[PDB]
Amino acid sequence: QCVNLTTRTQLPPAYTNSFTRGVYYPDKVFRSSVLHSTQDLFLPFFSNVTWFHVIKRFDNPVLPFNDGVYFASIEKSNIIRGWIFGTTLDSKTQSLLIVNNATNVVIKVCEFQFCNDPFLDHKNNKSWMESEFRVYSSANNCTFEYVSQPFLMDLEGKQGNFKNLREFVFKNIDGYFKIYSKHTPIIVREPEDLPQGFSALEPLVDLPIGINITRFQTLLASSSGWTAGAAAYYVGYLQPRTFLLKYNENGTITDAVDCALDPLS
Amino acid sequence: NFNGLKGTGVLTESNKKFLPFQQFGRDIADTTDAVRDPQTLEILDITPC
Amino acid sequence: KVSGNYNYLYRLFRKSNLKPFERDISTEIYQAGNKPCNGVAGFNCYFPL
Ligand SMILES: *[C@@H]1O[C@H](CO)[C@@H](O[C@@H]2O[C@H](CO)[C@@H](O)[C@H](O)[C@H]2NC(C)=O)[C@H](O)[C@H]1NC(C)=O
Ligand SMILES: *[C@@H]1O[C@H](CO)[C@@H](O)[C@H](O)[C@H]1NC(C)=O
Ligand SMILES: *[C@@H]1O[C@H](CO)[C@@H](O)[C@H](O)[C@H]1NC(C)=O
Ligand SMILES: *[C@@H]1O[C@H](CO)[C@@H](O)[C@H](O)[C@H]1NC(C)=O
Repeated sequence: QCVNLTTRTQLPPAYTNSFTRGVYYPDKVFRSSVLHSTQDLFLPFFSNVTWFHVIKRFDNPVLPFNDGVYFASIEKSNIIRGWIFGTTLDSKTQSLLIVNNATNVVIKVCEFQFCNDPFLDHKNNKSWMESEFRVYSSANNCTFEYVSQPFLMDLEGKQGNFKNLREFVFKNIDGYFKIYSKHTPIIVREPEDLPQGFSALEPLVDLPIGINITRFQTLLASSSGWTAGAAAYYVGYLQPRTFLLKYNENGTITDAVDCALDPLS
Repeated sequence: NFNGLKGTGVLTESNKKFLPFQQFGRDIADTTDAVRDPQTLEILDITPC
Repeated sequence: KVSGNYNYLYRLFRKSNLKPFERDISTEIYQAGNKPCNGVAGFNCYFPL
């Protein structure tokens, strides 16, 4: 069972110049102190990535999917519970759903049991207790199941001074759905458009299911009452380019530079 | 003969650190010289004659 | 079978060439012209299955 939102006061989507995030390991091999050049799907430097800020008011519209999604979230509260991807149409078509709340990471691919809304009630007035665990009602036929160990999702956190910054990248290539993850532990800086630096994206999981995806929406949690918190996340797209990467003595990616971005590049 | 890798040389113990997803090791010549034994999980270093 | 077999099903009514490793299970009604139609067969109303 699920209950709709209504009275949607959608904030204007902000824009942020993504500095250096998005570089990942192209393949599961090892190199050592050698430069490399690779043509690959990427997010370029200095692109106006879309910033969504969530403060009674919920703002999570459905967004079209095109050539992977680079998603980032700086939070502590553990409101995110998964992602809805595909071409759902009240789940009479094929889609996939993700649940990674507390017990395990489960990925289902089905002509789903469906709700009319992402959340459930949503919540009662003061606390954020979870009830009505079924987020899905009735299906025709299902295709694929996957259950694995839960990821590092600390439950509940202070408003402001967020440390849980997690960057995921979603890639689709001919039925290969590759998800790469990287979480950084602490950021003492207050949430702004500031964070820039060096990072690497270790690979996480690959799914050979072979479906069609055209749009996606997030998953965040019978009364209407809540003391508002703070949530900040970013969504951006990708296109094929070629990158020059510098390795190190240990065997990790230190710096990457675009080739078609600038004449100096 | 490592999973179809048919080669010849001397095998030493490699002190470098790989990753759980990592399985091989290359060089400028793009030929394999650092490998991982499937049964026992240390790292071997390959050097030609 | 000795009297014929009819259990297995298919469809040869698709609009365009699907990309490799694409799954289609839905039974959207096949159309041959710009006239919208559904359900019973006829002109631009042929069932795909
Ligand atoms: C796979 O997904 C694409 C979207 O990425 C869909 O494209 C549709 O193609 C038909 C072909 O005439 C159009 O009529 C639809 O309008 C398209 N959809 C949208 C949302 O615009 C479609 O679901 C799939 N395409 C193929 C070729 O299999
Ligand atoms: C939510 O909206 C859908 C739209 O059709 C409706 O069917 C459903 O009953 C609504 N649920 C609630 C709890 O209002
Ligand atoms: C830069 O951000 C503005 C803000 O609305 C947007 O209109 C524009 O498309 C963005 N440009 C690029 C290249 O992302
Ligand atoms: C909030 O209300 C729901 C019913 O809508 C109830 O199930 C839940 O126990 C209530 N929680 C609190 C903390 O009052």
